[PDB]
Amino acid sequence: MISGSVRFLVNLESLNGVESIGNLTKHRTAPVVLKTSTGYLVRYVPVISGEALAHAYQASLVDIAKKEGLPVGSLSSQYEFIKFSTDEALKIEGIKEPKDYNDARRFEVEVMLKDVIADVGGFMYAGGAPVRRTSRIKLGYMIPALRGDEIPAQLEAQFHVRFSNKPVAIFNVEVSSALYTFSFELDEDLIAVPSTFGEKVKGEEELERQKAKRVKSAIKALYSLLSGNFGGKRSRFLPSMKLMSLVVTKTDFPFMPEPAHDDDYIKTTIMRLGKAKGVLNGNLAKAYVINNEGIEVGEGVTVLSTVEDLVVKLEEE
Amino acid sequence: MISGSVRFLVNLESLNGVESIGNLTKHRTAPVVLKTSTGYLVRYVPVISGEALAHAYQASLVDIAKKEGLPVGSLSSQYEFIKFSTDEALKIEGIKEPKDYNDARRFEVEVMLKDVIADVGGFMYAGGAPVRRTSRIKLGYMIPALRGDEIPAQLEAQFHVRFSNKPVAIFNVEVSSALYTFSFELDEDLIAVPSTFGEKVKGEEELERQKAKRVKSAIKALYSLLSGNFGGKRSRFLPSMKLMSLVVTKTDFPFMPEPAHDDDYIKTTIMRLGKAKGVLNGNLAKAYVINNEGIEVGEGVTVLSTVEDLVVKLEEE
Amino acid sequence: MIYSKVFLKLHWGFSVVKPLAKPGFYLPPPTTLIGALSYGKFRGVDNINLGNVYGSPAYNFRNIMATARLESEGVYTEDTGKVYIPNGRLVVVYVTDSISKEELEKLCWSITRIGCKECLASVENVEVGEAKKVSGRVKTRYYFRDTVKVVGRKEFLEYVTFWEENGYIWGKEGSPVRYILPITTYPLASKEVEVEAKEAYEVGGEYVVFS
DNA sequence: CGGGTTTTCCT
Repeated sequence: MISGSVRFLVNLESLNGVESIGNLTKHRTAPVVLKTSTGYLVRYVPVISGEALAHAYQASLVDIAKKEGLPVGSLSSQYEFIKFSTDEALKIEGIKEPKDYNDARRFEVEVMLKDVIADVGGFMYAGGAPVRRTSRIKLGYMIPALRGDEIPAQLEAQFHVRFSNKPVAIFNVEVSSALYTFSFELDEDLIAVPSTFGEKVKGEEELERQKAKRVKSAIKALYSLLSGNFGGKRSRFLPSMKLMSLVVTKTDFPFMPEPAHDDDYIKTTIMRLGKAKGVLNGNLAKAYVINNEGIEVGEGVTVLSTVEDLVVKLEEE
Repeated sequence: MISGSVRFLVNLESLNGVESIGNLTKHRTAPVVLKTSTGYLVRYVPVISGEALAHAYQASLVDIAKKEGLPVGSLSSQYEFIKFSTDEALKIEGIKEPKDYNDARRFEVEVMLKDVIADVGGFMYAGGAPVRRTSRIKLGYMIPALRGDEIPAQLEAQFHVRFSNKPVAIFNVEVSSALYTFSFELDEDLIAVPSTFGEKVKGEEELERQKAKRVKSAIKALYSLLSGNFGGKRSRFLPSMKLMSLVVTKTDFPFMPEPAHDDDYIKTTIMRLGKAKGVLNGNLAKAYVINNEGIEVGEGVTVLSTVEDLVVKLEEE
Repeated sequence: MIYSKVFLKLHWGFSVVKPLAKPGFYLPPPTTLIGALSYGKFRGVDNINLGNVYGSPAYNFRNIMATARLESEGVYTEDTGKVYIPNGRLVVVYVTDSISKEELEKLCWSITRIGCKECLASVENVEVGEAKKVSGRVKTRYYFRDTVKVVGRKEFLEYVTFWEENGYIWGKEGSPVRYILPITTYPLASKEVEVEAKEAYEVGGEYVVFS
């Protein structure tokens, strides 16, 4: 598997809006409790949801996949990720619905072969015989680091006007600037593998042949997220991102690193990686770290400089 | 694509304004999160919005399009970019509203053959069958460089009077001086290309004929932004501008150069460009640099002298 | 009867929506904890033939006792109910006898999320041991069933409705069981409550009450 | 050593 914790710095930003009130567009915020000597304070802090990141990742994967000739669904060629959910979706693509429970695996293989996104992204089909497939990529909310006794995040309202020669023209937009952190998980070992018990159905050999290419494409799609091509309102409110700290761990067993909420979260995850490998009888365990804010690292870790090096090293192994 | 990062130095400036209090006219300000040796801090700093830059760019595009014989819409001929949002604009221009979803492509092509501004800068129509077209040029707020521990910017208020022979006449104006930075993105591979999915509609042949001229005009329109013809209050508060550093990159794949916040942001973006071309299986990657402050550049980079040479080189390729 | 303790560090919080407007729960139900435990062995499969119907790859761990409690402060917010408690700590206690200590420890080191995909949760430390059964008056922090009597002052008690393992099969609703939570509604925290009970396992001083 | 800024406007 691949696990990662990443720390970002963003300025003059509005990527995730919410329900509009009057003539105002509001940012997405969540409540947090901060501890003080006097007591506790409740503060509202901007956040970015976990769905925009998934949409950006899926779009990048579609763009990369169509270049290498891998199959892509008809409705997913257009950036409309409904997937093969209801009968109307199946009608356009041209797949017969599953007959019964015993035939579910065949339907899963057919869907998996007719669309890469339905494989990596996962799908759910509602009906008499539902079929399930959990996503291979796990992403969490982007929340600024609650480090120390101060929250480094702000949120202001800006006033904008449209000019006209015959007045008879005003709107407001919320802008922010925070220090974001998020973590993610990916399991390249389960790519191109069906997820239902039964007997092998004709057509799995094509999946075995396409496994390597699908894994390579899925790994390549992480470059977009780690480079900052997510969110909205980029036409006039293009943000200004920057990378500060990054820890990525590759293993052969379940594991995740510490959240990037403390100033020292690499030493802890290295020690816990050592202990987990010791206890779970693992064989492979590698850690790559990119450091730009000068925090303590530890020993026994390869130090990179950019994200392209990280992607190359991830693909090689 | 064409992606750029630009650094400007402005003195005694008042280009973007906000609501007024009493006899005082205020300058737009925003909060920024900055990293110092003692941690992370929040500051309030003057900024210039991105919609002013978009307005300047679109006005220059209107001028060039009228000069070169390309069609320009009736309302947009006067510098009023309501585009085709409301029904009154449609009635003035003389275009029938779409009937159903299948008619959306017809409406988009019809609007797109009358105004180059709607084609390049996108538009939106809300109704029974909404139609969207994302802008093909992307801008952001103009922020001063967040380098070191001290922000190089200052803001103050100034006193002014109006003379009269019969007293019965005093106002204040905020004026700023700073080192601004901003970045931009322009994808010319989608100009003069319909975006709504559907069938072929008569009139696309004319778009194919005019594509080359539209791309040429869109590239030419960047001279205004790269020169400094933007902002208001230029009749009595004409600013003193001077370019310091510029990096422009031409690629065949998505890419974003580093923000112009650190003194070393030209070497880093060139190294990243090389590695990204290596990893994403690209086929074209060129970089152009304008340097006037004697900072590190690198090796094997085309070095220009002015902005006109850059515009000519962009046009020729 | 063996027991194990696990300490989890949460990333942003957890979210489980009530069955049947989408309000959420305050603390994860035992079904979620049992599923998180079972993830360590059944990773990669989403449908197993139970014998009559495909219901879940978790209908086999249904006889493992589990409880959990908070150790920090958080807020419940509807904006799809969520419980924000970033960088918090969750302490989970597993009591069972089906498998030996080695298997339970191996499965305990293999927990990745609680609830939905976004609710990732790291693991910091585990403990394994043998528990003892008592029936005297004890003080506890973990939530228990409705039928358990109470001796102290009713000031920090809330009522919730959970489901049995019968709900593990799709197209079927689990039985409703009442539960009592010793939690302060705003801000979220945990408080100690004294109970008499009949069965309570000592897992290191923090007695766990089951009936 | 005496002397230490006077008005008329403040959107």
